[PDB]
Amino acid sequence: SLQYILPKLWLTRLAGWGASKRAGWLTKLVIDLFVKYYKVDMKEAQKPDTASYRTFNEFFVRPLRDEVRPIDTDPNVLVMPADGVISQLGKIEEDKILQAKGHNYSLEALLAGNYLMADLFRNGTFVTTYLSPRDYHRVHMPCNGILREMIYVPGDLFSVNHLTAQNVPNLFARNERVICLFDTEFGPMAQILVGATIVGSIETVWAGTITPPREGIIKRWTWPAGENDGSVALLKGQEMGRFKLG
Amino acid sequence: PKLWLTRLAGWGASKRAGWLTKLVIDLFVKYYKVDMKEAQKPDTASYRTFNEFFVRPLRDEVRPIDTDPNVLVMPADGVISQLGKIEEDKILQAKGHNYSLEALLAGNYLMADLFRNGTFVTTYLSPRDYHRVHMPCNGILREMIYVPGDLFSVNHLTAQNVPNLFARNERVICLFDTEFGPMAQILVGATIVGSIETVWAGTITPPREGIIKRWTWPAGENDGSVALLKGQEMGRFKLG
Amino acid sequence: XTVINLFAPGKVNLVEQLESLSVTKIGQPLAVSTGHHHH
Amino acid sequence: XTVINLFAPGKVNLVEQLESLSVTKIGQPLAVST
Repeated sequence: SLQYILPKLWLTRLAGWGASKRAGWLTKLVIDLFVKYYKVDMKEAQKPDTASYRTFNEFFVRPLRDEVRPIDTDPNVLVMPADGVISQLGKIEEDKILQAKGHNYSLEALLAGNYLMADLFRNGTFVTTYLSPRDYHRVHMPCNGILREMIYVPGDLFSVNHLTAQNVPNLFARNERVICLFDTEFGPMAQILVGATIVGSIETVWAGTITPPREGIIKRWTWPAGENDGSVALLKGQEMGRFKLG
Repeated sequence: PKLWLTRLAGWGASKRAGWLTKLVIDLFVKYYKVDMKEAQKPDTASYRTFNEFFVRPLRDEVRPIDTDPNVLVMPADGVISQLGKIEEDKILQAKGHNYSLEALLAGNYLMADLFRNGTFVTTYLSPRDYHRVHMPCNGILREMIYVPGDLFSVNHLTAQNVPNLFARNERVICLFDTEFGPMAQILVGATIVGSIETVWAGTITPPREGIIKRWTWPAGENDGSVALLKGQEMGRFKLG
Repeated sequence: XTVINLFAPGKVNLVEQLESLSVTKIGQPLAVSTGHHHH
Repeated sequence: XTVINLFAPGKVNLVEQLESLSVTKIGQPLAVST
């Protein structure tokens, strides 16, 4: 693995520069090569014409047709927040979360040493969903929630995939990420957006782009309980954030 | 490429290379003007590795500890970078660079709130200086936090120009109970001199596992408590 | 990339069919509440 | 490298002589209790 050798931050900035430029034919060419190599179902997209996208990023963050992702309306059901495949899921064994066969990671490591937040989730349940490059790169709410806390965590830009997940220790605990904590009818609920090499930009609908820039410090925002003025509520199935290049 | 250069220097500084070791130590002592008269072993030949020399002990007599129990004493040889009042959350780095108390403590809002409107002292250790760090006063160790970070150079130049330098560089935060309330002593690493130790835990870094780790200890009363005395060695910096 | 969810102890049961490499689509069932809600 | 101390509000006064680039030893006075 050139995972420890490669200058992952400069490659990510290069892709971000690239993916942000409005280059007509070269933009449609890279989008078209991309759609071919990765097998993107453009029939699911709101705009299936690869010509409709001013920049590569506009395409990466492309919206879907509403009807092709029906939201389970049963209020007893929490729904999947992202297109892709499950990496691992199940019980949080005290503090231990499963990364892969014979790689555990700390709940407190994942939450950037936040022992109070970790305490909410000790012996709870986790789900880790992997977004492949072909998949839709916006993230939706699993259920209704009031946003209470958001924490930006500086980190590495390791690649995320079956290979690195199986071989890089503490991958999700050391990669740049945004922790979002909501109050729900199911108690406290964390939804964590973990960046990777190239696809390193994280946004939320309430804050815009969190990263870049990369200022190298932990930043914490809080919001009040649902009752109060200035509270931010989201519904099951509603967009909360996305990943783009840069 | 600051991490690989730091590993290179650590490999270098750890090797027992007789004449090449004494040569680099001798060039070092000359260029930086090291007072070897203050050293326990003034003979540059006495040091098996460069690191043994970097972390060299001083003569017992030469750092007298002020005996007044209402005096807190300096914890490290070097020069004051900045010191004074913590303006709510804001700590002064240099002319037109402030940094957050919460940023420095890796988002630890409870610890930060103990020190809001408190006092800070930032001590710079130049390469010529003794590189062990001593207690400013008696304390019970309650909390230690390792914080992953960059390996920016620390000096007047970078302090004057790199935003949030001490809040983004790899470091070890140590929190004690004292007769003067809570007291934090923070060891911030840099390019080349990037290895941090404490007397109670050994080398914290390297290795660099990329995650925040937190250790706690009980209050002084309870069994398994760790106490240190004013002037006692608590930690050090070496290359690697 | 990746998205990680944390839920509190005894609050939800994950759909039993789901495993490593199971396909995910926005809106599909992920878990059922351990306590009964009604529309 | 660098060493940062934090003390609680109104618990110590720094010796007034100390300023940016002041020389430090290991026993020399840093602050006095209030």
